[PDB]
Amino acid sequence: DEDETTALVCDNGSGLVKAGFAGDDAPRAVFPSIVGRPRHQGVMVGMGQKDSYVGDEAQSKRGILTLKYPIEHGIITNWDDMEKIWHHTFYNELRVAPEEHPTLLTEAPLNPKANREKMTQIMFETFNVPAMYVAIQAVLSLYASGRTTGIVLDSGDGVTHNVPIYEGYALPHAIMRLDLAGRDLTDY
Amino acid sequence: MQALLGARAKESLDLRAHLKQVKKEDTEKENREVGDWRKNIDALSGMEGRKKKFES
Repeated sequence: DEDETTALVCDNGSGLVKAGFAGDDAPRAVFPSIVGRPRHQGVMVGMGQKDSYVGDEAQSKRGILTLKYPIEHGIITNWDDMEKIWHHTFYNELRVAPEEHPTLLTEAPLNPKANREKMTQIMFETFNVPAMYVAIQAVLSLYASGRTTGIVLDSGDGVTHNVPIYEGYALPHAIMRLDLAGRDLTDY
Repeated sequence: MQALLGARAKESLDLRAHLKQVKKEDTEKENREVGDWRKNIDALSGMEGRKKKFES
């Protein structure tokens, strides 16, 4: 539904997925990083009912669903559910088919390599995106905040990476990764 | 008895005041590098609104 072949941006956290197009100041829509599945035996015939629900569908029908998060502490392990979320996100609600738009994804610098590799593989092989770029949260946070220099303490849902940047340069020896995040605060 | 020591004093004062003079010459012909600058500031007086760019 867009009138320009701008890049797409999709911030796939362990909590929620914020997505929209590049050049804007906000995601156009926010979806949970969830694929839901029924935990009950169907009783009635001709009720429709999906084998799995995606994003906002998973929360909307959650009364009888178990809701799973494909991403654990920032890393995707269930790529199949990620593909479902992305297809819904890009084609049904954001109305941007990746085939016609380059796509940028986000991740902690110490997020295990499989995350950036699998996300890149899926956008190129199941979505046919013309181009890809996996960006680092510390970089992204300083740009959003109007800084080139500072400490990015991302107290997000998954893992906190705590990464210092000076004059645009990483200072990797000073990174303190902490296994504490919003999901644990909720559990407490 | 009064002329010789006078001439010697003239020569000594000449050499000393003349090294003083050649260095004071450099001091006076150029007094610009010993100056300073205003160093103005913009200071962004607009704490009533924000900017257009995506980063802002």
